[PDB]
Amino acid sequence: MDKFRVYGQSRLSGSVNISGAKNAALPILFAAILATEPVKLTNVPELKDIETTLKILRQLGVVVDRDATGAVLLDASNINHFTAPYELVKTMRASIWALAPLVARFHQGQVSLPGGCSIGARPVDLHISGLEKLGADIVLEEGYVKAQVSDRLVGTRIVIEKVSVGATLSIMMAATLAKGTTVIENAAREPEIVDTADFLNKMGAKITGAGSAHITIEGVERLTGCEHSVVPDRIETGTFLIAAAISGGCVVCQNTKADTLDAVIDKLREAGAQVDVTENSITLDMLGNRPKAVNIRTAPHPGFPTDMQAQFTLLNMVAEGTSIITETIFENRFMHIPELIRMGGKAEIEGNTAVCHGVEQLSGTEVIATDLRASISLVLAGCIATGETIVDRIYHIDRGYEHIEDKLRGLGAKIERFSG
Ligand SMILES: CC(=O)N[C@H]1[C@@H](OP(=O)(O)OP(=O)(O)OC[C@H]2O[C@@H](n3ccc(=O)[nH]c3=O)[C@H](O)[C@@H]2O)O[C@H](CO)[C@@H](O)[C@@H]1O[C@H](C)C(=O)O
Repeated sequence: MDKFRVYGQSRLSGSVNISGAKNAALPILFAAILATEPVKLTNVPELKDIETTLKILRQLGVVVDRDATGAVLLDASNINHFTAPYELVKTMRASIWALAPLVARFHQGQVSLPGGCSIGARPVDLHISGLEKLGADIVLEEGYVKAQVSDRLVGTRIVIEKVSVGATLSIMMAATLAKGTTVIENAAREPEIVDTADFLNKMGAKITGAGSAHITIEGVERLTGCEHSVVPDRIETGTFLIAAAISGGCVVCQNTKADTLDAVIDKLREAGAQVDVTENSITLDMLGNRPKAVNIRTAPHPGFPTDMQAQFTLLNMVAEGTSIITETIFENRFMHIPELIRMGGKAEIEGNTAVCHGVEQLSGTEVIATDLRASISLVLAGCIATGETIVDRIYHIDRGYEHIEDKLRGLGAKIERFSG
């Protein structure tokens, strides 16, 4: 069981390279099940989720590997198995995305129904419902969601009653091969959705409206292939900007996308940070100042993203003043707070809200990670706390961040990966 040993009390400053969005790469990799010709993906981060996805793809008959340039070369021309097995799906519920394309292209597909997840209730009822609207027959047999359709799917109007990134993507993927036109009202607008749609369009799809709540897809018989560079990861960018914001440092993020972080950038500024945005970089200079507490309310894009909530909870815990953090996406995504309280943080939780009271300095001790995106807050806390900090179960961190120790050490942190 790997752990991080972190020695704090150091301002984080310098340059860090942002990688492609983990959550654009994942849906793009599953959407790739639709490609009848070779696919080349660049800027795909090196992290566990990608590896898990590749394992799922390979057992469907997809040949895919990252070559020495770092590019991911994929050939889905001969899929001969149509089941994403329980043993793989249980490790990453996003694999639910394998069902839509399998069903749309091969008219059948089977995926283990995701079970429980720590951060909250996460059913996939909207995905199923949406696929059923396109004409799929779906049953749940022995823990497996089984889909089938006698003929090509049929495009129709679909209003997803809840804003859902995942359901918006399952439906959009399936619609690219449906007959006629599909319309997805109340679609999630996340930048990763825009990227998947762009990726699909490069293969012959016909999607317009991605990024808005109204997506239109004109179905085609089949998709070909393409080369595609994944959109920068806004969450990784946010995380490093916060690294500077919580340590009074100055950080430059390279290869960023200007407009995917407005909510986050506005809050950093509200917190007292000076942030400079160019077309391909974002620089945050905290000018050696302590942050000013800010309220936070998570919500679907373009609002403040839940994947940046813990990072900002940390900022508030060392800020000056009181703050209210409300999480509306996942009702139980506050696991970091008590771990951060072990370090000296002050916060009270009540339902989906946390009231934090900022302190001057945290102090190191041992804490446990449990959220692949949120737990990064614990590592950052180690960087600015007094003495030593030990973050256990960092394997969670490895699913959502690539070379995190290298990038952090690159900003001046003293972090070593060890075991036992
Ligand atoms: C792989 C990936 O892209 N995962 C991301 C995506 O999860 P997702 O599940 O698809 O997004 P949702 O559908 O927008 O849903 C958010 C809310 O919607 C409810 N809902 C969703 C689908 C459904 O059928 N029924 C239904 O009720 C749901 O229960 C929740 O309350 O969006 C989240 C919010 O931005 C991210 O935190 C999450 O990152 C994670 C950490 C990670 O990288 O591992």
